[PDB]
Amino acid sequence: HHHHHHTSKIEQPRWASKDSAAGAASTPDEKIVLEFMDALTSNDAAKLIEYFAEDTMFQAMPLPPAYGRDAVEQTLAGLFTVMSIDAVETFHIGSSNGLVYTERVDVLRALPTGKSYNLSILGVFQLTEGKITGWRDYFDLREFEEAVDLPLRG
Amino acid sequence: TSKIEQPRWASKDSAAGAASTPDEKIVLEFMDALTSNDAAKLIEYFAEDTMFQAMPLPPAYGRDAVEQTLAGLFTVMSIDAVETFHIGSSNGLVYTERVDVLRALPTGKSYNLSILGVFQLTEGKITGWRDYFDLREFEEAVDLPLRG
Ligand SMILES: OC[C@@]1(c2ccccc2)CCN(Cc2ccccc2)C1
Ligand SMILES: OC[C@@]1(c2ccccc2)CCN(Cc2ccccc2)C1
Ligand code: NA
Ligand code: NA
Ligand code: NA
Repeated sequence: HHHHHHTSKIEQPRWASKDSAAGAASTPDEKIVLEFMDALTSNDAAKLIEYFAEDTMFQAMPLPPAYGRDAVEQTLAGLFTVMSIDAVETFHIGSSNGLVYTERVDVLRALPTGKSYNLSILGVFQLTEGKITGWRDYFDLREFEEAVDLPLRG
Repeated sequence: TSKIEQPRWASKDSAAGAASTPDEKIVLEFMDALTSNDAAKLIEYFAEDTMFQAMPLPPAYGRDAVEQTLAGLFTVMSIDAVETFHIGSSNGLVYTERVDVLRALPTGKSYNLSILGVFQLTEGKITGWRDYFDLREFEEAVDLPLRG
């Protein structure tokens, strides 16, 4: 898809489905999640938190989880203090039992160093009545930190 | 090993960890087979046109490379247990949110590693398997580097 950020470029993985529909939404829950992926490039925790239920949680799995909407917003705002989401490409999206799975590459740029990295992520979303009750992203933190020279554990 | 606790964030939908399709059933059977630590048993599940990647490490393409890459992991690690909290699927992809209890043979240490994986199935055979997780957290937990 077009990322409207000319300094970024995402290559198609050899293993990624070529089908137009592979990363296209087939259900209402998948559509809301792709809408949320599109919103991530705002880098605005106060806009993004509107997608979440009060009883919710967030975890970038190499780092500790945040429970409840206030903590999720605070945690997302903290990440946006040091990183910009420049682009998101979702190669595969699927869903079952109220969970949505996204296999993606996020182009992330470390604001303190100016360096960016194309990060392989597999994430899961739990939705209750169209609102996010859980979001967990799985990926390797070290390879990101080393590419952008930004340790994130503390 | 001791019982693997359900995470606080796990779904309480009683079907979340159950297979709903024949492909999901195959993937759960494959998860059961992992504790064999036996690449020759595991490769029976794979198509000739296939791939495997533990995402922090380089991929293996084709059934022969996949078997040899899994056998190589088994030279240093035992899979002592696998607990699949969530399984779902769409469009021939099966997703598994899991904890794998992995033990490093050189150190004897074990860690309950959080993993999200995707499997591609064609005609009941695995044509792709990619696991996403934090490699450093595992390496530091069991005192076993896997990426120099
Ligand atoms: O794009 C959404 C994520 C994100 C990135 C940047 C700012 C907010 C949110 C959530 C988890 N994802 C992985 C990640 C977390 C922490 C550090 C590095 C990677 C990326
Ligand atoms: O349990 C199946 C996996 C596995 C583990 C151990 C031996 C063979 C296979 C497949 C890759 N998975 C990710 C992984 C790779 C290397 C180190 C830690 C995690 C785990
Ligand atoms: Na689709
Ligand atoms: Na299920
Ligand atoms: Na589905």
